[PDB]
Amino acid sequence: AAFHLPDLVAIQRNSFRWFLEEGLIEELESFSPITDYTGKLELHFLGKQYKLKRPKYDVDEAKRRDGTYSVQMYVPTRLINKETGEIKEQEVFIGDLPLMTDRGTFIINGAERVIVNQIVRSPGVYYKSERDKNGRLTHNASLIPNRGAWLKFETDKNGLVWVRIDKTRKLSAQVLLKALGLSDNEIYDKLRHPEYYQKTIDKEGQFSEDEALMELYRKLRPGEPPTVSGGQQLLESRFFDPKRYDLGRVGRYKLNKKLGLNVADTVRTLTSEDILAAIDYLINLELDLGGCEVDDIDHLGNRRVRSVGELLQNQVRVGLNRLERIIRERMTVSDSDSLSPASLVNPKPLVAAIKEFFGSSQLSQFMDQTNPLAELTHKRRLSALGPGGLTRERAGFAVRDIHPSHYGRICPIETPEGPNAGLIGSLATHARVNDYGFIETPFWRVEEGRVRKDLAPVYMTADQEDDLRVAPGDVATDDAGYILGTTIPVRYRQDFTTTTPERVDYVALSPVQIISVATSLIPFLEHDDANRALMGSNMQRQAVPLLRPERPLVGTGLEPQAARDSGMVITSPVDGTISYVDATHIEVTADTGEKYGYALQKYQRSNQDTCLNQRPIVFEGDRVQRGQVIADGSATEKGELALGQNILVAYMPWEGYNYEDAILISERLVYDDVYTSIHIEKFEIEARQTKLGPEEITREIPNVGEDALRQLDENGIIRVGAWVESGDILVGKVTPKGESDQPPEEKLLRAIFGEKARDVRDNSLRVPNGEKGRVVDVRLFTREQGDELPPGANMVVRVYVAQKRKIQVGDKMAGRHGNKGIISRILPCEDMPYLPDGTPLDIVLNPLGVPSRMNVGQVFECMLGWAGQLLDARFKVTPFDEMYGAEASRLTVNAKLSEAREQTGQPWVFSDDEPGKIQVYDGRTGEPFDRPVTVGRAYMLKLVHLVDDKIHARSTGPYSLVTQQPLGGKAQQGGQRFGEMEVWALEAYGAAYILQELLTVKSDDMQGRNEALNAIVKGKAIPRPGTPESFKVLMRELQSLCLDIAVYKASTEDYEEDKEVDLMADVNQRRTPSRPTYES
Amino acid sequence: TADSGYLTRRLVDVSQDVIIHEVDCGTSRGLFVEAMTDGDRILIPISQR
Amino acid sequence: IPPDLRPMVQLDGGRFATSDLNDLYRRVINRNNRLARLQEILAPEIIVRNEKRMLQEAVDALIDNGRRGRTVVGANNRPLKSLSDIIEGKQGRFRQNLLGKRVDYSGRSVIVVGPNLKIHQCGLPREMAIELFQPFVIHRLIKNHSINNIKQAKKLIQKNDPLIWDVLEEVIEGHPVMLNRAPTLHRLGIQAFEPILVEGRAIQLHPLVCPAFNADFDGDQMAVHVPLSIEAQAEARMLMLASGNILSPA
Amino acid sequence: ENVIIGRLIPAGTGFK
Amino acid sequence: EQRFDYVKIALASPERIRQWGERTLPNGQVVGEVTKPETINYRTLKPEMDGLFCEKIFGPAKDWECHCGKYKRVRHRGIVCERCGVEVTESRVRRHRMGFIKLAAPVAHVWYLKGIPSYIA
DNA sequence: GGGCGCATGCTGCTCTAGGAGAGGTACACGGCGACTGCCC
DNA sequence: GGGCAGTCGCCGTGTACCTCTCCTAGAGCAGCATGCGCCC
RNA sequence: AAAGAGGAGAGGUA
Ligand SMILES: Nc1ccn([C@@H]2O[C@H](COP(=O)(O)OP(=O)(O)OP(=O)(O)O)[C@@H](O)[C@H]2O)c(=O)n1
Ligand SMILES: [Mg+2]
Ligand SMILES: [Zn+2]
Repeated sequence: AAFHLPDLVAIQRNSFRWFLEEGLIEELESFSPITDYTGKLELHFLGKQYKLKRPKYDVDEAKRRDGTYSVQMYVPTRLINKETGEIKEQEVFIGDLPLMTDRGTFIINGAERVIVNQIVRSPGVYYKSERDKNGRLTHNASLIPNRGAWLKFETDKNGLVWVRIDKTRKLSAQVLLKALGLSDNEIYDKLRHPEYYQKTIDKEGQFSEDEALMELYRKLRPGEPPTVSGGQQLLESRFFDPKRYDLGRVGRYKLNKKLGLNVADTVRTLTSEDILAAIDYLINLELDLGGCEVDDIDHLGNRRVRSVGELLQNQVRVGLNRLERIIRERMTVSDSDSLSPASLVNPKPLVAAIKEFFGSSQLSQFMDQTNPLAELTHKRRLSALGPGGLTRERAGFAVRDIHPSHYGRICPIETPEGPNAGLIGSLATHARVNDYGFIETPFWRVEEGRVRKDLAPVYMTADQEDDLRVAPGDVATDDAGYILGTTIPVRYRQDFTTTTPERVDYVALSPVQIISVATSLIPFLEHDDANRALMGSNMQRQAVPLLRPERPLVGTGLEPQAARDSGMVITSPVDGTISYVDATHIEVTADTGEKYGYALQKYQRSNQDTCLNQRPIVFEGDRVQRGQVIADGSATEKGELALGQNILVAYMPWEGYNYEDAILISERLVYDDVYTSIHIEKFEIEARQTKLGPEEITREIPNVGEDALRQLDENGIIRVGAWVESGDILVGKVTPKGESDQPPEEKLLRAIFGEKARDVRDNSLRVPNGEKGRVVDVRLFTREQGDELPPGANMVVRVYVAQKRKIQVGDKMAGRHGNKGIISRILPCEDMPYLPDGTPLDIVLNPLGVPSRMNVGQVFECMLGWAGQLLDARFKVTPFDEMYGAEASRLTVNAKLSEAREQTGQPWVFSDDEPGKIQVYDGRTGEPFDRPVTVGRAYMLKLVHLVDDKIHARSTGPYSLVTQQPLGGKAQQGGQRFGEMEVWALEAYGAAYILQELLTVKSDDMQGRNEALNAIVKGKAIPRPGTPESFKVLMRELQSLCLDIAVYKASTEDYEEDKEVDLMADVNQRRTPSRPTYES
Repeated sequence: TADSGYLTRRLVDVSQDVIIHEVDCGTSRGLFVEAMTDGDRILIPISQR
Repeated sequence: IPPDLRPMVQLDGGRFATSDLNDLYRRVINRNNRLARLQEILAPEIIVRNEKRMLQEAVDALIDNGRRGRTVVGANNRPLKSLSDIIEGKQGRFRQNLLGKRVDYSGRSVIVVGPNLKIHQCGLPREMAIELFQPFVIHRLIKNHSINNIKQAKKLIQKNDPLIWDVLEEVIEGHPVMLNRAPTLHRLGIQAFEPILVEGRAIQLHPLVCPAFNADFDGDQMAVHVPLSIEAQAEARMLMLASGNILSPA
Repeated sequence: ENVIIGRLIPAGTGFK
Repeated sequence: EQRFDYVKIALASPERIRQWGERTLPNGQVVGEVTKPETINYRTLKPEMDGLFCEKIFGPAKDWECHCGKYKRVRHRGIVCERCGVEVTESRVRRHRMGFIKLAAPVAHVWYLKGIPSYIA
């Protein structure tokens, strides 16, 4: 009974299942007969068999060694001759296909990747009307296929019908109708207003088949000599060849639905009846029949969703088309016998196409794996960009707006806040996609005024419900039966109206049917602003998993499903007992007697260097049931999502530490290990083979002390369990290199005498600056071990380092209601305000920011959490709760607080004059504050923006090759850019020497840099600058364009002419090295 | 936000060479200044201008 | 053009990097050589005109790609970069390398609120300060507390001896620093302060200067610059010090 | 123009 | 005082273009014309002899070392090795020196043919 | 059975080229200057 | 002759910073290591 | 003595 929310990851699984079941078989059957140019020897593919091979590596092994999770495809073949007999048949290997993980992702080159869904136009026919600057209403029609060339029809201001093929000039429709082989009698039988076409016939003249073909050739191919057979060939290759034109099932279905035809579903090419019906519809629309309508292109009934299987089919098509030409060329060129089918197939283009699609495409994306919510959200995204979609620069403005047809199908809140805002969306919670590519939503039917809540809800599409009166999900019923009230709001013909409770047709299932998963986890959301809801949804996906997570006291009811539908919770499948529990293994024995075993992940790494860990919940000998949780992941409590913690909060100002959205916290949050997280990083090294000689991984590192080799072992690899700081040696690598930078006399004398020594260089692997932690895993891969190393390499080493991080000053914290801040101070617990119980507070927030940001749901949440903690109740509330009353939330909170006060027996926990306020004392002096303040329990999170990954400084480093300016980037010791706005500010101030020193000495004056550095070191004055390098580069670039540009010196006296100055010459006899150095 | 940036770049480019170079030019020409009103209400007084 | 402005680059292990000017120059040279060879052996004068046309098109593509006819396309369907594309637009030479630059002796970090400060003071973390003031510290280590040479001072700094902090505490006394926030809409977006060393990894800012910068303490970051010469220090002290900006220029 | 070639701007302290 | 006073731009004649990228040697020969679409050798990473990266036209690729590896050191102040023609100096000269190509047939500059005003027309 | 000779798939060196579309098309929006039609 | 009016093509569209991946081209020709057949 | 070369996509923060 009732309604159960279905799986949230059904799109990807359904798409891949459809691909495997039908797409490959249908695709392999569209090119099976391959012929040579002249005669016999046809090649055939039996595509229905298509066997698959078991993968060689599992998911964990593939991720360990940076591999790919894939299978191999084998398809039987056959080569006949029919002239001398001797049929041949064997099995052909066509390539390898990546496999889908049961979580719905792909493993490519050791990385998790996702494929997003695309929103595109639907194939079919569309009509439009437009007005000129002088009136003169005009009509157009456009026919769009799944793949091929479009068709266009237009009406003129005089009453003439024109045809525009692809991108050619206008054409009379008579030539196109006659070239198809239609007489005037059959043309007049399909037009309902034949006197309208007479004008076109008269003003454009009559044509025969051959004359029409000649005219078609003339206009389509200007310059070439016309020919009847030629024009016939263009027509056939344009609109009738089933290799360059495709309608699709959806296209044929839409054409039949719109134009009212009954053509069979197996025809996927244009016919004459379709063109005649389109012209008839255009004519009838012009003459205002009243039963013909124009089309809206933003309507969700005219748009389609494309998923992974449909996108893979096209790449398979391109690869097979590329392979077929090679097959034919090899079949014709060779003139020998024993041409085996296995020797006629070159599976290079297919493999290349599949690899390019899965590795370097726009819709294949690096998956977001900060926490389970982000991973779940990434899989349900809809994108309007990509091949066949739109472009950021060429996108208009109607595509970034909200349409009335989006309700219940696309969330109107979750969207990016950057340059691509309004172009990427999220699927709604209750939405689903049918077998044509359109989105449906469910409703309940009503009869005479009673909601039938036990009658198998009806799924409807955007165009099906345009002619019915549909009510929202907040309509209140007496006993789940009759609709109360006398004026019910409804939607009719894409308009909000009101009607009596007897003309209603359907009702939505839930009040939260309009939003997405992330937005559905915010309680008391109807008391906030929409922008703050968007910010809260965005910030909920940036939380870090904690050491010991906690589920919220005040929830919404969707946490268990969100935790379950992402794939880290293990549940008992039978009704038995527990036989064996261990930190890495759980066994379940049922009542019958069979056993089930599970292994658990332990301290693994995610895409964003977070932690994935599983722990048991049950004990030995416990009695379990079906569906009970026995283990959980890193960011989940016992079956529920848990991202933050519940802490004590008061709303009042401190001594300036809450000034502008800053946060003051206590020291208990540090030494009690609250908000402490674990991070894991990976380092890699390889041993190549240079032309001079192979490099070696060894321990004998030239010119290094003994204290730098304590932790290495035999080979020269760090030991597991060691503590490393910056500069430590992880893997010792030495390169045999013969650099020539010394006088050859000593080298030749040593070579002749002998005494072979170390002529090598040291470039070993060291940990970067600002890193420390424990070594937890070392993996070594070599040859002679069945390992697939990159070409030109002999050994690969991987090291894993783990770290624990606590909260500190400069870290970002946030809640679920759009409130964010930065920690500015940590206080000892004897200095914080305390309660009449004597308990110090945990965090102090400024009230000034509550009414300015217009997010007052946090006060409701805190006041409910206070009572929840005092009662041990853990309430759950559904949004839009005012349909049962007028002050539902306030009354609920007040009742809970009064009940808690009565139960605990402490009269100070609730007050009647100030319902939400308590008295608070000062921990420094012991004096109470003037007025009571607001105290509660808040659910807070810690984000991934930590100050440890943001501090950077530079004095001198690398420079660019061309412009000789400092490099840019944190990862390569880069400098900060001084843009033109800062130059404007410095010019407005009047400081000229600062600007001049910034522009020349500190950026690219190759000689002045060293002079300045050495003058500073020696304590003398800084000499005057010269000319920057970029000006000389610009002068050379301008001269390369054959322009005579030069600098001149004015003539002081006499008739002597001005003299050209050589800028690229040395003035002073001093050295100019590439980088500043300390001389002596 | 691109429109305002384009406008301010054009404004900066049109008048980047106006610099005080002279002390006095000896001119009797000038402009007339009064208050900014809308009907009988003063939006901007004459003392501020 | 000189060869050092179009470098070849020796990454890729065994292959080489791609530069677009070299391809156009090679095409021009190839067409010229073919035309000369054809002209030498007295070819029929219907094949020579073809080579002349292709040479003209190649030179046109080298000068300005896509100005007249079709555009030359590299490996993927991506047009090449000609000589006129280097000096043309927002990413050209003029607006990227001449009117703005990257600089040395600069830093960047997150900002927190510091009360109990003076309006002309700021708080600088020690990790940033030890890097931004290196030559002055080296000079003071050589002059006072006679060490020996530069190498010993660098070893002392790297080893993190406690003396370098005592030296740095008095190197920075009296030396102004410049602070900037990313959108600089007017001249009050850059200002000069006097630094004091603090423990942590965030910069402390006086609450009374926030509205001029338009900054709040919920995620913003700031950039720090250090003057070098005596004239620059005098200008920073007497023209841009944050305690002398009382009224608005507008 | 003095910015592009790297000279003292004719305004402020670089007036003369 | 100042090194220069003003900048001037004008049209370029073929004589000036030839003068930009032509230098003589104490042998009687002239260098500066590129006649091969070759950059560097694949086996040993050294430039070719008459291509786009030649050392006789643009300069040495290593400081105070000629191409044939027979003259070295700094005591020479601008002598030229008489086996390959490479001058012995620093490699910074590779940032200034220019070359030129002589065309078999004349061609038209596209800036003066396709413009908002057409000067040839 | 076994060593040797030949066919053959695999793969790295080389060079050369470099043209012209195949079709990835139909796909933003405003301001200003330079040709061309069809009439008075 | 004298145009108006219409159409087509080129120019332009804020600032700083952080992380992840893939690619420097592609086909012909010859060297080589392997598999398989052959004669004793 | 040595040490990073550019380019193209995708996603974020003020
Ligand atoms: N496209 C953008 C977005 C943001 N900003 C800068 O970032 C600021 C945004 O500040 P933010 O903290 O996001 O919001 P506020 O308006 O300050 O509001 P509040 O802090 O109260 O949320 C802008 O004022 C501006 O300085 C910008 O320059 N360009
Ligand atoms: Mg803010
Ligand atoms: Zn030599």
